[PDB]
Amino acid sequence: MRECISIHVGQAGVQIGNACWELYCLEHGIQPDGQMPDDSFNTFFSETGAGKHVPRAVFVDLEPTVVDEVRTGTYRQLFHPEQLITGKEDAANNYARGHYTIGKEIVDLVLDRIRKLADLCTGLQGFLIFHSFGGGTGSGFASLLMERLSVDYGKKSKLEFAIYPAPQVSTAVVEPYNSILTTHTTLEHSDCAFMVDNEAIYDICRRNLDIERPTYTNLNRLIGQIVSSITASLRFDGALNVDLTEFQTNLVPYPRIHFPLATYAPVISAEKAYHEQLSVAEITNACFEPANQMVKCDPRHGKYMACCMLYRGDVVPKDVNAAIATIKTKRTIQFVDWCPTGFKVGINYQPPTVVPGGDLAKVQRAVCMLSNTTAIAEAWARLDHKLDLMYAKRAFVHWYVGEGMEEGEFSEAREDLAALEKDYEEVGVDSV
Amino acid sequence: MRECISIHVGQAGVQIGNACWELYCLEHGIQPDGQMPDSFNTFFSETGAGKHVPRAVFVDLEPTVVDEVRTGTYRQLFHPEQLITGKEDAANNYARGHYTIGKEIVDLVLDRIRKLADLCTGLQGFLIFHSFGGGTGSGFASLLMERLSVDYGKKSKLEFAIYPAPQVSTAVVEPYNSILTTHTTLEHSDCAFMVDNEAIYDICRRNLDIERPTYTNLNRLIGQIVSSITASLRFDGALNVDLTEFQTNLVPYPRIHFPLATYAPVISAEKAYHEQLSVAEITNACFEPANQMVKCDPRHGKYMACCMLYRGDVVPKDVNAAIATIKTKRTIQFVDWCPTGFKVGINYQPPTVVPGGDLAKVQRAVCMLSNTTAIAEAWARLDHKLDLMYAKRAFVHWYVGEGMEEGEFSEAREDLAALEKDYEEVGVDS
Amino acid sequence: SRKRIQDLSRPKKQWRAPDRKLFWGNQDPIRPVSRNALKAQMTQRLENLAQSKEVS
Amino acid sequence: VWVGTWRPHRPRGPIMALYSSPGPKYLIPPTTGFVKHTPTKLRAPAY
Amino acid sequence: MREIVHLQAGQCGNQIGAKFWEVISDEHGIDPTGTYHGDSDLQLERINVYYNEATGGKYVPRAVLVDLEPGTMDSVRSGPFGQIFRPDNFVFGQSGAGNNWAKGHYTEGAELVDSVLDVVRKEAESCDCLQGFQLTHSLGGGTGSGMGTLLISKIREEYPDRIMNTFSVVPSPKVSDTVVEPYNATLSVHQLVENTDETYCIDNEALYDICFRTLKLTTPTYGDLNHLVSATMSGVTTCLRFPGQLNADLRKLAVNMVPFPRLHFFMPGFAPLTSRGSQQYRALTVPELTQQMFDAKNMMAACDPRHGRYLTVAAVFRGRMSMKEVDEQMLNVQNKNSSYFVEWIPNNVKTAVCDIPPRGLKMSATFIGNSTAIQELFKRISEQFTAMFRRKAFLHWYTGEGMDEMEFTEAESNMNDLVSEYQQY
Amino acid sequence: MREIVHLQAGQCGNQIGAKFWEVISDEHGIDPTGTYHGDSDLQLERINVYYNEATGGKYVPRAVLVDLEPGTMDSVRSGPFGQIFRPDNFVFGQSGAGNNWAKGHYTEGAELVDSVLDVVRKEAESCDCLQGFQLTHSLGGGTGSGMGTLLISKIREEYPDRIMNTFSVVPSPKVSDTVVEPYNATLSVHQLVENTDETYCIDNEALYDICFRTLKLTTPTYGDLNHLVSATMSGVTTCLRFPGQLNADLRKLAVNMVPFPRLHFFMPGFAPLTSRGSQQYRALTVPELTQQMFDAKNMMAACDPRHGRYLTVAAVFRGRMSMKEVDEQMLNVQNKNSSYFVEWIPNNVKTAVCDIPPRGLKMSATFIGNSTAIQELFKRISEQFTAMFRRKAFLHWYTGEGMDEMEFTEAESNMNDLVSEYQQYQ
Ligand SMILES: Nc1nc2c(ncn2[C@@H]2O[C@H](COP(=O)(O)OP(=O)(O)OP(=O)(O)O)[C@@H](O)[C@H]2O)c(=O)[nH]1
Ligand SMILES: Nc1nc2c(ncn2[C@@H]2O[C@H](COP(=O)(O)OP(=O)(O)OP(=O)(O)O)[C@@H](O)[C@H]2O)c(=O)[nH]1
Ligand SMILES: Nc1nc2c(ncn2[C@@H]2O[C@H](COP(=O)(O)OP(=O)(O)O)[C@@H](O)[C@H]2O)c(=O)[nH]1
Ligand SMILES: Nc1nc2c(ncn2[C@@H]2O[C@H](COP(=O)(O)OP(=O)(O)O)[C@@H](O)[C@H]2O)c(=O)[nH]1
Ligand SMILES: [Mg+2]
Ligand SMILES: [Mg+2]
Repeated sequence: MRECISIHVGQAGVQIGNACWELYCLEHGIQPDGQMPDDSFNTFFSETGAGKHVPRAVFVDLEPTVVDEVRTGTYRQLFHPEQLITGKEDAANNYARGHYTIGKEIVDLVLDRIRKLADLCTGLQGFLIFHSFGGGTGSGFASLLMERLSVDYGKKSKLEFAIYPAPQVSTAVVEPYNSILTTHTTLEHSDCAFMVDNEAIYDICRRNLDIERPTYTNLNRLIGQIVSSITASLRFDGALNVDLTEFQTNLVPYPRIHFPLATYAPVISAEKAYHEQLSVAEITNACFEPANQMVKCDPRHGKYMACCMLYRGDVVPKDVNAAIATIKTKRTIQFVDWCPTGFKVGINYQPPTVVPGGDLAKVQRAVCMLSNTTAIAEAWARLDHKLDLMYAKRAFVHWYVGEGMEEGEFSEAREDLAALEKDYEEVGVDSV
Repeated sequence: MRECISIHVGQAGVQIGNACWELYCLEHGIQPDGQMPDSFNTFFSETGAGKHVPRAVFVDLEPTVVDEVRTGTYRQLFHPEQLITGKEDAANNYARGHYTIGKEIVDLVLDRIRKLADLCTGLQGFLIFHSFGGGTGSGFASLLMERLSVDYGKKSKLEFAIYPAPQVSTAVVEPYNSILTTHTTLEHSDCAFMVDNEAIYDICRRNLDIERPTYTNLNRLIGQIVSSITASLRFDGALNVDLTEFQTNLVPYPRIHFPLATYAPVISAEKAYHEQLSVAEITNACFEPANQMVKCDPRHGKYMACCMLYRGDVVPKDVNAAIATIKTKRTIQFVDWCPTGFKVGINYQPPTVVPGGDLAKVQRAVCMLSNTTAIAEAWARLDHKLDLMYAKRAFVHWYVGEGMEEGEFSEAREDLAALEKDYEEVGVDS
Repeated sequence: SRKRIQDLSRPKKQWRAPDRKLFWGNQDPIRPVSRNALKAQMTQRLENLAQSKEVS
Repeated sequence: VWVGTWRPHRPRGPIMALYSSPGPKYLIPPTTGFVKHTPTKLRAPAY
Repeated sequence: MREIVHLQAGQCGNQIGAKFWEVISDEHGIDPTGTYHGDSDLQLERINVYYNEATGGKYVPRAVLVDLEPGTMDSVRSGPFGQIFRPDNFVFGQSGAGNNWAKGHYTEGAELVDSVLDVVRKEAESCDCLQGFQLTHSLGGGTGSGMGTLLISKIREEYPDRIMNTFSVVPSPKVSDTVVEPYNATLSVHQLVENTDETYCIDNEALYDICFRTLKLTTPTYGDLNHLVSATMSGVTTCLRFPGQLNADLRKLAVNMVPFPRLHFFMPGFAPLTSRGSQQYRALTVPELTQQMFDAKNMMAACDPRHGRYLTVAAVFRGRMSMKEVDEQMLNVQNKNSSYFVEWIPNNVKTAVCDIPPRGLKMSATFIGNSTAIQELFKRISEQFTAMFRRKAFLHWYTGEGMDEMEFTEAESNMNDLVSEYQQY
Repeated sequence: MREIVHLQAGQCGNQIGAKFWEVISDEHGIDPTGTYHGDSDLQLERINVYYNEATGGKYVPRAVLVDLEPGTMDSVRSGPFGQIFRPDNFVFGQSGAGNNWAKGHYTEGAELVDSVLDVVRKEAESCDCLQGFQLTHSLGGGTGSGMGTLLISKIREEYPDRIMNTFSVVPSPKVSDTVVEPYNATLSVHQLVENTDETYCIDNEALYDICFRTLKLTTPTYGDLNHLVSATMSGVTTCLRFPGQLNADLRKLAVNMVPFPRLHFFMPGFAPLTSRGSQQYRALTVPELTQQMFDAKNMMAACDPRHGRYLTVAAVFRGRMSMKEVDEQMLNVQNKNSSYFVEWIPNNVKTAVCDIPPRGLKMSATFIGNSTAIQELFKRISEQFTAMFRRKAFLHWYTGEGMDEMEFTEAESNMNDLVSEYQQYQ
């Protein structure tokens, strides 16, 4: 009826899933070791006749070094032993190897696990791809799995929660090669792509939250929390329910323009909101800050075209439109002329949970703002600049063509990204 | 529904706000922790548990004052975001105050001001606490209120700033930079009170029996007048006056907007168990030449518009006789173009006393607000003291080395001469 | 000296443009349509933004 | 609006309640690196 | 003996009909168990209009519960008055349409219609005579605006003469709730004009203004908002269920109200609306009811009476009053502000007086109006549609599931003709 | 059945008219809750001249409580008679008034005037027969002086034949609690001269002199000032409520009082005033009121009546007195002061004898006088105006908010015309 399948792959995806299933077990009465000490757990969990609940996700990786700790640690009691797919050799920051030579082979088990996970669920709703844009297993293997899922399942919805290279913070050097070369594959066979990066989450954890020296667990728990409200209405009753398939006909005006942002406003420490009243009119007004975004873009130079607000917990349905109307009256948030309506509202009846002892503060309100803007077009200009400076002398092409395929796909990047850059300019031109 | 926003810029404003935000805590009933053991809304918002939020922002570029405030007994009262520190001092420079280091931190203090103004419904004005001498209170507050004007518009701004005292000072460049401070005042400010330091010393030497006065007594005596301004805003009374007409009934012309301040019954606690003051002489206790908070003699100019806010057990019968006998004498002189002269304000709350303090428990207490033509001399001497330094181009190299120009000084001298001409022209009779 | 009196009598200069006065219970929008996207806009040649079918 | 003999009276000047706080408009400097840091973080050393 | 069958589709229609079946079970005295617990007779001799019988004194409502998203089924089933509905009319889809008209009408919404027409026909074949078709939905949703229009097209193509009633909510002018509101709003009700004969436009910002500045509620929720609509819903069909001195049924609320088959758009109302802080300071009389009936503060639509000119007015009164002060007050309404009424119709009001006022109050009224200011709403909807249409802004979700470019142009042409013919009169 | 609608604008107006309902509800024996607990039955017959009805026998007055600041509704609702009004009859604002003309007339007040005519038409259309409108305000501020003067224009054109009973507190020659009083007086009584039909000019200075000198208060509070005004306030409309040997309604106190449409400014009063310790010393007789009635030291306006003549004189006698006396003494005072009455009007005095006096007194009186001596008040207001206009003292504060220069000139011209007509017929 209302089940969904989320695919975790790479390292960023598997660590995000490691943090996310903590929250998924905490929302319901499911213990971390599977059992319980009600039909709202069918979206993420299946039921076995002995009381064991089995998750509906997959953990696939070409290295064993990060799936071993799941297979040996706190959560080896939860996940399916054959869904814990491990590889042999790393893709090693290479699109070509993990797309053509080693990533081509192991999908005969990945797709089989996806099939057996899909034969339990009756009303399947969509796919949540959890990977990263700048690796070999994240950007090459998940891309090929997305090709195969698109050519097999047809018109099922596909969503991407992926790690985007920050303008300054970047741990690898082959990022623009296997990041842009994924975008030939994404926008043809995708419906939305909720990008995040790592610098903006550092800024949020540092300034809004007050944690110093943050490990990856803080970022991954924030990611799990913002994707916890994207499927809030699929499992929890609410006054204004917004299911999964009506996200795309609200966020996507054009099939090319399906690259939205993401924002979770009530992210704050325990001893900061204790000196605060957290009214509705000052939470959704904080979703529109440039300092609250999970991707480094400036919405002051961007032009909003679609929006969605997915409220949680004790939200009065009256102050929501009173908070939207004052936004409409202010001139700091400008829309395009061909969208005179703008907004979309969803209200739920469940407060956001907090991990016990975690950095987040307990509240009974939660706002997730999803919107696509023309300011994302600058996030592609910098990667195009990087590829133009790096491919000009054929920097790292020998590691790519050494798997057996030509460099023509690198030459296919410039016309495709030039079209994606100039049509974004075209759809934001005023009426003249 | 009667909100006021308080900004404390520089040390000379934060050190006064320290006294003000304990006086306001005692006036209502909030232990400095912030919790409680319905008219407090004009300085406090609420939480679910019950703490109260001071609607004030504490900003300076030196982290010393806010750091010792954070370690004190106000850590629970305040939010860690109104306590905005800085890395490096404004270094006694009008240039450095708002151009290199002070240019950037505006985008954080204004964002916090914006978050403060959204939680209130009846915001009226701005309570900026600064000084005319240094660089943080004179340069940063300059540009800050300058773009407050483009941020809000007709919402009034009330600075409570101190003056260079006419024969004592601490900094040497005080007249060199105080003139440059007022280049933003007469177009982005409507009423800025002038309360210097030397006259408070004379007041606490004569009217009080106290010896070796510290800055604390001056801050408390200023904060008493500041709290008496918002007396009718918080409480009930016969003649309720707020900030909106305070803009109008006190200021005749847009440039002529620098009035005085005077608190009459500052009588020692040791002399308080014998005498009980009355209205007919507490009105004369405001107009004495030795009872005021700026070292300027009032005979040097004719009065323009007076405003007295009587607080406590005051009946409006005898304030009439007080103004009537004020009009009769000769030393108190008004202008010919103001037959009406005055403005009467009456409240129902006597002033609060502070434990371990200096002031006494009096019944009636009048706060006097007035602008006079005598302050033209208080600008004329600061002008001449800048002219003596500028004749040899004394400290110019410490200002043009940061981003200002001599071409800015060439547009800077003549406006204060124009202001002297304005005061001289408005002082004459027709 | 009278011209100086006229000079002080000039009131002031404003900075914030006043916000828009809105009326409720009417069928008017908050942000007006610019009337050039109404019936003056024309589509472009590369506006091939149609529905992407299944695979073939 | 005037679709008869009745019309609404028009105020001649702006209302003081219109002059409200502008929303999200200020960019607040980042907290990563050296090119632009807030003076509220203890900065990390460059080398 | 004289029945009305109720239908609802979508979250909006379902959660309005839930409050409807609460309030009209309360007027007739039916507990959520399903027995009879009223303490009169006049609420029991005409109960078959909205209910059926069962063994042991079980009163089963006559409603049809449909939605392509089954999420609201569990909410209305596990609500307060959710255990009276029979478990066979609960037909649901598995894949929600989700604010797309094509999924609600053509390719998925039409596949569940063969299951809902069976239940509608089975309900309509157990009544002595049919008079109305009551539909509640949303005008710019996906399943409410998609398959409700298909359902009423099928009903009108099979039952030709029976009057049908939509109680639908329309998109608000100030705040927007969906980006595809103009597309569904324009393209679904250009099959409302050529099919229906009595429709009721309800806004949501006007209901909020009623709850805030008239009822004076600090926390007005949706459960307290659909009761306000359900009051007018129950008040329109009052003379069918209770006796009175001037009895008007729904058919006589059509000839006196609809002069032309296109101009049939009505804005509902409910008179005795006041806060409990001034309930005792007023006296519940006919003059204040007829004063507040023709006020902008007691209407469910954001169209002022100023913008146009009233064509027909209906006003159903309940309680024990006399009729000449009622008729005299209607005359003073017509004569005082005669610039807001049409000259070419002499009498512009229709009055009906019942005998049983609702519980609690001693009298009540229900206001239904026809005016040439509803065209201002369609002007705004056509404005938004033409702004979003020519850039092909959201036609991607339409043209890939059996659409055409020219169909939108036909809908906009019909809307322009409707606004022109409203202006002409 | 003959109804009067009450309006109060500004906190001064709301204070002077809030106590006005205390002397009426106690006159009709109405609880502060609203119920009836009196002893007589004559005071209940004509109670639909000021009040309305409610189920269960509660009585709610008609009133349009109007202000620009919400700082009054926490006080007048919490006063002695706060529970008697109607919550839907309250009209408020958000921003401050500022005591200026622009925020009562053009910018803030012009927003609020559409929502005050809603409740004016709420009350004025639920009555049987309407006489006119009752309004309390001042002449030296921004709310009552400006916005109420806008409100008389927004009411007058809707009801062209009814009467406008305004009640003005005029700035005093020696005491002023506002610095922009001459501006707000000239701008008000420029337009007040051609809409309302009778204005009762009241000075705080003369009324304070009455309180200090006649009935011997040492400490006069504002409530004891408003009570003395409210006695006259309720003394004018006493023929609408109680029987009398010589009835004279509000319209009869409008025809006989003005000889020309623009000379309609009245000096009020109240005769039987005595000290606290001398109430039970003797019975009050009719020859000892006219001496208290026709003296300069009883007048509520600071203009000395002996600096001019009297055009039309009123005497609303309340109590059980004879009629030969209350005409013989009027003849005697007409013959006694010939130079204080005009020559071309033969009878200069109107008498109206009611029956019911207020509670606490077995007899009472009320004086309304239209004398030429009030031209002294306009002259000093004009001179105080031109003192601030030869040099444009506060024109900075008006001209920046829609005001323009020469309407002050034409308002001063209008004052000069009013002075010349008031002197010309003397
Ligand atoms: N925020 C966040 N980012 C992560 C995390 N783990 C990995 N990343 C990001 O992933 C990027 C590396 O790309 P990956 O896709 O993980 O590379 P891979 O999966 O190891 O595949 P290969 O590079 O071929 O070995 C880094 O730049 C990180 O920014 C995580 O736990 N949290
Ligand atoms: N009343 C009072 N005055 C003070 C206090 N501290 C300093 N002052 C006065 O302020 C003057 C110094 O100029 P300021 O504007 O305060 O200097 P600043 O605020 O530290 O700004 P910078 O020097 O640039 O850091 C001195 O002449 C003192 O008279 C105080 O705590 N209370
Ligand atoms: N005013 C009001 N509107 C409602 C209520 N419930 C739902 N809505 C409206 O209904 C619309 C959603 O329609 P929906 O039921 O989702 O259409 P569907 O997807 O085809 O079933 C939204 O635009 C809301 O404005 C309610 O209780 N009051
Ligand atoms: N006599 C008298 N005068 C009053 C009373 N209350 C206020 N005033 C006068 O009202 C004047 C101020 O008018 P104000 O209320 O500020 O005008 P507004 O604010 O525009 O309504 C002062 O000069 C006072 O003398 C009162 O109870 N009695
Ligand atoms: Mg890897
Ligand atoms: Mg300093």
